Amino acid sequence: MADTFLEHMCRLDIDSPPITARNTGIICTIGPASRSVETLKEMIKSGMNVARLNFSHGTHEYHAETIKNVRTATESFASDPILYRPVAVALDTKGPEIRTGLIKGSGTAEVELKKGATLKITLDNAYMEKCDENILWLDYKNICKVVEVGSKIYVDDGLISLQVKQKGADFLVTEVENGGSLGSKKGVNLPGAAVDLPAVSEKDIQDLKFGVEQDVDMVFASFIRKASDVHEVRKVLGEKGKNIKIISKIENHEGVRRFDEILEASDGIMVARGDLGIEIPAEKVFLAQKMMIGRCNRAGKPVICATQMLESMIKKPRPTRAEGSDVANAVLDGADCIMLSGETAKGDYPLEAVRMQHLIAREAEAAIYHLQLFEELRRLAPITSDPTEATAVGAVEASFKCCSGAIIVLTKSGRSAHQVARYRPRAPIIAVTRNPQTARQAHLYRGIFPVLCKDPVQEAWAEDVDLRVNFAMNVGKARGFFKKGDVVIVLTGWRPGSGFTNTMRVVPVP
Amino acid sequence: MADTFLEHMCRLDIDSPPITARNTGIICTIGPASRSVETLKEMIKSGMNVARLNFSHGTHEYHAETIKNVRTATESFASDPILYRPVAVALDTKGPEIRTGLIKGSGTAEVELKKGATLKITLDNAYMEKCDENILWLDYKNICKVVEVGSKIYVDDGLISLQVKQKGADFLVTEVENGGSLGSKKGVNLPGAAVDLPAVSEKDIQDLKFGVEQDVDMVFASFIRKASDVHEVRKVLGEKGKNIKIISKIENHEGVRRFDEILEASDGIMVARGDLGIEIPAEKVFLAQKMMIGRCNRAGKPVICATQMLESMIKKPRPTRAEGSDVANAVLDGADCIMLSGETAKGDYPLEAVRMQHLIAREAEAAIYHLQLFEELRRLAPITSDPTEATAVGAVEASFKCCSGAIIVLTKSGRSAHQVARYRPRAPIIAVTRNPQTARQAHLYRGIFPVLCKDPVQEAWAEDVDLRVNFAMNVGKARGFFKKGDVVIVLTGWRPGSGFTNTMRVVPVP
Amino acid sequence: MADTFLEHMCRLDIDSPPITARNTGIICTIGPASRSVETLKEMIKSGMNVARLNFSHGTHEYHAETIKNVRTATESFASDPILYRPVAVALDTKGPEIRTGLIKGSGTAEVELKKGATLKITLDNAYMEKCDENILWLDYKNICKVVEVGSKIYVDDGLISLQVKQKGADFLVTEVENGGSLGSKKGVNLPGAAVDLPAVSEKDIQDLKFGVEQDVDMVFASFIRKASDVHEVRKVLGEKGKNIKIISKIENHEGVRRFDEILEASDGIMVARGDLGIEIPAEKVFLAQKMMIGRCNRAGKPVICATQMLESMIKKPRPTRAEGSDVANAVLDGADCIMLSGETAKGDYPLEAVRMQHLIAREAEAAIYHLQLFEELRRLAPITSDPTEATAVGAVEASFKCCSGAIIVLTKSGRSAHQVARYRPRAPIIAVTRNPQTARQAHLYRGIFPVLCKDPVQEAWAEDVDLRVNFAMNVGKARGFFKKGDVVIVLTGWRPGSGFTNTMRVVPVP
Amino acid sequence: MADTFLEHMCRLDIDSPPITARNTGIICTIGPASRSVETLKEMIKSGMNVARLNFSHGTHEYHAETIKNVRTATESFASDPILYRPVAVALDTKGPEIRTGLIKGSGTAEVELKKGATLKITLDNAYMEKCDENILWLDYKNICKVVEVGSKIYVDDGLISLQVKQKGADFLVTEVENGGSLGSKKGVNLPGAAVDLPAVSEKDIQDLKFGVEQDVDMVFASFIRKASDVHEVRKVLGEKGKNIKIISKIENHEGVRRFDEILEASDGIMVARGDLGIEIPAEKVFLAQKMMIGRCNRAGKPVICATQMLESMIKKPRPTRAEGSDVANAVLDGADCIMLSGETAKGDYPLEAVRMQHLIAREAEAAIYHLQLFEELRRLAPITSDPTEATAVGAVEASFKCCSGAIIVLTKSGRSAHQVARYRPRAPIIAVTRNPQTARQAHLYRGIFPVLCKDPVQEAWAEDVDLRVNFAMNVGKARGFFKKGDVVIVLTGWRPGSGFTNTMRVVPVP
Repeated sequence: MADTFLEHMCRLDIDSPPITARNTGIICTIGPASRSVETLKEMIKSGMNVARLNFSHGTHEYHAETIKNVRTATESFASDPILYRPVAVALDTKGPEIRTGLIKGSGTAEVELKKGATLKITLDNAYMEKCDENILWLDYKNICKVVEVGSKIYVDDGLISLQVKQKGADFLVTEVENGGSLGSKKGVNLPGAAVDLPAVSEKDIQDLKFGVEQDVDMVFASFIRKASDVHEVRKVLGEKGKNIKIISKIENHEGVRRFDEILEASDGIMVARGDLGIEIPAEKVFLAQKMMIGRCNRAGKPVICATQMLESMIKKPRPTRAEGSDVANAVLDGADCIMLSGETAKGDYPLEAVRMQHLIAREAEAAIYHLQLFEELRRLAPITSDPTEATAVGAVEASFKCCSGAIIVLTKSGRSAHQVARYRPRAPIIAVTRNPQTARQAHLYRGIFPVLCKDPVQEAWAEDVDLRVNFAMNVGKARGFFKKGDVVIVLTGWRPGSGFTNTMRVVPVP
Repeated sequence: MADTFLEHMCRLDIDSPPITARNTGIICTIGPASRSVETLKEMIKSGMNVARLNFSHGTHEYHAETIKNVRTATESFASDPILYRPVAVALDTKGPEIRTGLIKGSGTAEVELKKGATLKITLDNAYMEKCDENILWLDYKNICKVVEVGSKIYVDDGLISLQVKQKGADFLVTEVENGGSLGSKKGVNLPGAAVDLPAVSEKDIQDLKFGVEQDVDMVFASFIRKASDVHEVRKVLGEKGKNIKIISKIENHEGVRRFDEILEASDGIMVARGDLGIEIPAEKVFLAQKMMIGRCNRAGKPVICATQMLESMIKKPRPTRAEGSDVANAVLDGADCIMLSGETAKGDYPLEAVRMQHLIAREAEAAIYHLQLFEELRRLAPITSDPTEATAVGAVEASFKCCSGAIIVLTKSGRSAHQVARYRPRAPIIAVTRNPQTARQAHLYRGIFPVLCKDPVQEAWAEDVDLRVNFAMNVGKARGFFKKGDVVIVLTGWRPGSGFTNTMRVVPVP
Repeated sequence: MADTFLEHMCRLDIDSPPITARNTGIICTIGPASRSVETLKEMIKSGMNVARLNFSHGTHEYHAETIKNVRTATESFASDPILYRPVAVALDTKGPEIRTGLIKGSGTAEVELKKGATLKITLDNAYMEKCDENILWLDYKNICKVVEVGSKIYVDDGLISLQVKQKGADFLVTEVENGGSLGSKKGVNLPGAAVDLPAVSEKDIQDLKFGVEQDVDMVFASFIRKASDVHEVRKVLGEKGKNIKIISKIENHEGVRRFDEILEASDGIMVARGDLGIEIPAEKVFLAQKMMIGRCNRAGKPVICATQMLESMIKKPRPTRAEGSDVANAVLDGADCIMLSGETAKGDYPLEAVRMQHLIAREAEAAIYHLQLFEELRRLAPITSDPTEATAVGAVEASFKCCSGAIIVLTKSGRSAHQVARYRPRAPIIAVTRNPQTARQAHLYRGIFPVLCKDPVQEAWAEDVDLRVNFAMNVGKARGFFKKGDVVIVLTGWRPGSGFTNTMRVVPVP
Repeated sequence: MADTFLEHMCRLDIDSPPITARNTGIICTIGPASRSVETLKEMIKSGMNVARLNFSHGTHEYHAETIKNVRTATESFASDPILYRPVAVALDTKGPEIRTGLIKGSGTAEVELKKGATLKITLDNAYMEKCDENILWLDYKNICKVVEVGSKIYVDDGLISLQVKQKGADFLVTEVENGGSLGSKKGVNLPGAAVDLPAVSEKDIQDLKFGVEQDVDMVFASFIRKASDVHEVRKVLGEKGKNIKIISKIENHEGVRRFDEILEASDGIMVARGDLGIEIPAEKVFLAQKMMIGRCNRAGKPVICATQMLESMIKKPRPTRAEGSDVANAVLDGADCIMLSGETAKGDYPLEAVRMQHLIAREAEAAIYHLQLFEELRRLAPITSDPTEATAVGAVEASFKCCSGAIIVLTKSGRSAHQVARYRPRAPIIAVTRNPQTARQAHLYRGIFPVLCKDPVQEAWAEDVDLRVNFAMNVGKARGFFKKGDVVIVLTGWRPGSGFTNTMRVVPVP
């Protein structure tokens, strides 16, 4: 209601309650702490929309049992078809890696190195058994060609740094920049450097194949560097996983610099904030995050942002005081879902963490100046002749003017709800579908609430359409989005099929 | 396409053609020069939308023959039901008046008066036969109570002015401010003064009754001063002329000062620019005109503006050079129709004058910054729960985005087309009706093109609706507003009746 | 004070008085009706700022006596140095022309031609004595090369039109499009055609030389077609008339099409609306003015607009009712001065016409939405490092905030006042100069009020500056722009010379 | 340079360097870790502007030795008068408190209480020696009157919560809501409750007196609840500390609800984020912070925000990874200085923490859309007649247009620099003063860089002014804000004294 952003901030009140609807999606990692059909059932009630499986750890037998358990808890509530809530399954690839050899043969032995000490790095397979505080063997056979003189090298999550001093054929002579402890099989990161590793490793061709067979909703693709890498993943999923959404993880200088070509090839972005903060300096990661959420909002594409719980540095008191400034930040920046990794996989209090994500996410929607955003998105939209685009703009403007409580949209592929949601209307968008995969992927887009319809297809089509609209109005009242004698916008097509949405009706709630 | 008003003006090109559609209505007065079924037929082709009858002159027998002739020429073209054009009939009341008595008994005698000479004005009926250059008799019996000391009096269209010097009971002693010639039965105007004459004269109760019997489309009400005067006219039309549109003429200081209460009571305003320029000083009439067109645009109510042809003051060349700056001004100010009085009633070249109004009106729509106007009207619109208002805002926004070539609206009373037109969309608004009175009144609102449908009501209602939409698409292509494989917005209701408009479809032209 | 343009129009009141200051300049033509030192003295009091001399008529002896008389009336008021008002002298060239030969030898004989009749046009000098209703001789020797087949020709101010039928070497065979009367020595106009006549005629090289010798303030240059024509005039004025302002008259399709290159070469534009309306169709002249005033406002260059008095076409009443819609239009479009030709040269009531221009000009400044204009001009201004530009922007913004009643500027060439005036501040701009030519040219720019200072240059410079500021504050209070204990902005430089303005002080009026 | 906020975010680049100037102030707490003249000297170089002394701990003898040491390190650099940097001293009151009695007589004994157990709270002084797990003695004698039935009570930083069950005269019977350990002399907090404690305690009347004697720059006032409390502090400082800035700490529901009356009475606000998060729920503190920074920007008053360093909750790696999202947030919200408490008082690496605050603060100024802020502040500014206000608006607008590198302002009280800084110009504001207290307080306002001038007052005043301007231009070039042949705005008055600023000059850098 404010004319300015400064007025808007000045009128924030702490003695007023929020709405029931929570626009932002919640993604939880599943490990040993929460693999069980009783823990799962309880997180679904707390507000979990997506379950992420991390294919770094475990085998294919172990994961298949987590998927089975995720589906069992989901289907428990498929008895009251009004209060059923769909839940997606995603798959994080391990992704292409560079690793050191075994230290002193054993693998449990640790050799400590001091600042200044020059060491040689060798690519020859003789030294892969015995690495000492003078010779390190790396798995990467092309490191010499990608590295330059003056380039830095990080060993094990940026604990040890090496300055490149002398560049030679099949060997590198390096000064030591930081002191730490070298263990066996530790990961290597090469800042600045435009790495030449393949798009998919030999291991991930097997995991991408396992996911298509296990019928997953989306794939998180690690270490994306160019638009050709995204194209590679799409070939491996084949024509049998052609519906599976590819989300590109951005996690080095190069993928940041070449962002615009990746965005175009992908189905959505993830800003892997831990990973990005090893390669990029800490105070620059802050800016790179806002730039990527900004560009994803302007293109109408979903952007996941991977967060953490923080605590105070000086700790005298006993309580943990789980500080969720990190989470609230992203909601405000205009992220579509937020992710919690460790806190839900191996941590001690999983339910408590989902309940925190929820309560923060809900409250922080108050502080956005939604009006400025909404106008702004409508200006950078092109004139077209596509009937569907024009229906959507009509629906969104009607909805301001009558202060409607919901926009109902019938959809098969999800595409018609996606066009409405790119404007960020105030009103919740209910999508009514029969396709069960479409109801799952809908959690990626901010402000869409999917409802799946189970009923048998009626004889007359006009009569089928009127059944799915009514279903949607019951589910709306049950979940408390509007009551009787309110106004809703309803959006549909003229014939059966995908791509024919063209009608907008303004109706009273029965 | 310009961001500013200054850019907009700088990009005007004189080597580019205009569109075929002319948004502004054209009202012509009918007198002896153009009472004939051959002259009438020819003005209808030139672009005449309304025929005005002036009830100052003629009798009731004479006017009834003009109406008959207007209808005959109209119905001549009702053979090709696609190219038929409806034509309204309006009625200008004579309106309440003050007149002087006979000069020197004869009525043809003229007595000239010089500056300074004090004369008496008497209300007593003895002097009504013989008025001299010392005693004038006026018809108004309450002039003494409404006039003050220092008030001016205008005799015969502001030729002679009288300053009030001495105020007495039943007599006025007046200095002479301007010299001229006094004739017999000349009209009196009293600037500043809040006159007490009745709302309708004894003559106009008879004319308002004649018009209801003759089935006229709208009534022009003279000398409106307050919102009670408008209410009086509405009682005389009764409940048998309850559809007849009342347009209030504004023609004195008081009606200007009390504008906002009249606007609310009326169906539209007319800015009688000749009349207003006798009572108000010449350089103030300019401002009073813009203020009233402004307020009528903001309220969503039509405003007629009565204009003239001008010529150059110093005339050496033989051509008349009909200067239409007066006409172009009003189109730009945001008038809905323009009127031409004398040029069409008694003048020598009637067709030429209608062809001029048309050509000016068309061209001057180029110079309006339509974008600034359109945004501006949408901001000063209130949030409601009325389904119809929300349908209309939806239709208008859809129409920008797809660059549609027309908005088709089905209507009975005209009300649904009126709501769309209050936004001033770029696209022409086609109204499809069966009601023949509704198609006539549609000429008052800027940018609506009425089409009347003659076909018999089909059995199934859904099938009736689809017939009137198609009719509208043929008439659209014939008149050349869009071709095949263009996009149109269509706007309709869910059941038969008035007040149920709620649906908006975006369709390809068949 | 309004947020919108529609609110602004709705709040116009007819019961409120205007300010004393009149921003727009008034240019009067001087002929026989007003050549006299008594008529002149009286127009100077009425509000005449510039006296135009038309070098079509009269000789060099006759004009030199008008100039002498203009200066005598001016200097009459140079006794009270506070109430003195400076007055410019301008010079309208006759400009390059094409004329027909003598009809039937006599020159007073007239031959009438009917529609259809083919006539030959010959360039050979044998027929220049005897022109008949079959053979016309034209002065232009290159007409054959500039004209095309299908091109039209206008003879004597567009009375007769000729369609080109057959094109031959040294002869033209032409159909007759309009019928009229051919006289002797009538002017020829060639629409569309990119004419090849020289920039200055042999006569105007003599008049431009006479004006430099007579010390005129500005030259009006007729029939400008390209940026090379303007350069030609500048060479003829030499280096002795290098201060004289060149105003380019625009009066054909070509000068309109090539506008942007002329504007850059000129000191200001004149939109000769009579002349432009012979060559261009009547309803297009409307747009072409408007485009040119718009571009002149954006470039910060003055634009004169030449107007007329109009009267009603159907005239039954005795009063002339001098209709000044033409004049009010231009003030609103954003013209800097307005001109009146015939009404002041040969007409019967010269004083009455100057008093009309004044009263209209003053009143019509009420209806401009000055806020939208002002913001708009500030956005399309480039970042520079010029101290003077930054001083000016500072002065104008300070002046809003304190609601100052005047901006005082010391100037030698006029350039520092010109930079302030390009923003169109609300407050009057007083320019204080010693240069008498600078005080004269200041009437071209909208909103500058020049004051000339006659006092002897004081010894200490700082003390000189403080004398000219005070002079300016007396003249301001006398003319009633502000009273004692008001606030003014004062603008000056750090050293003597041109080009050093850099200081802005906010002072209380003493 | 962007038209929108969404464009602005999309154009953020991570391969571009920041400016040298850091707009936001840095406040450090001084304890045992950094009381030494060698540690102090080193933090001054790192970017410390204010040294805070916490009057909870220590005696008056101990603090007087910290002040002495702060001044010694400051004055070390007063040898090169160009590179000297002034440093303020502030004083945080302990503030009014409620405390429990001794547990079981000893004071080191702890009694643990379980959920459910009803305990009595007694105000009678018999039980103040022996408190058990049934009877607690509180210092507050009016708790019964301020508390209601259903009100909660927090004991020792919200470890234990008590629900009020039964309300009686001089006793409270309370359910236990949370279990913990009760110690001796633990602080009590009463949410919702409009507490009646005095404005200043008996201890703080002594500390406020010590600070006036020790010549401190500003006083931080704890537990402000109403505009009368601020008035009380102002009386105790007397008329000998009338220049000392009062900053009101906001730290309960009441002070938040009554914010607008406090702001008006104060010299600036501090948002004590730790303290506020005990009384208010965690997810509401987030909003209350943005509301208060918003209101302080709109009123032109400085707002300090007290922050912390955070670390990741799940910690497997060895590095601390000092997460400064908390700090970056506040800079973006539009805080004027940021504070670090523990990290600098008792922590192990003080220098490292100041270097972190600096590096974050600098970088996060990149992401603000400074243009939208700047326009926004100029719209909500009132028209006045104050010369100084108009000079300031002039200076700020000039400065955009010429892209100046600095605004130099001469000031005695600081007031003229404060008016410029309330607009938030892009260019740094250098304030040149002789008053040493004025140079210290200047660190509170965002974007002002004070320079103190030590030279002797010259004879001619005009010549004094020209010396202080030049000093300011040397100091500007040394610190690298502009080089030779750049442009600066300079702002000064017409006579000596406070309150006469009226002149603005645009000068080239010598």
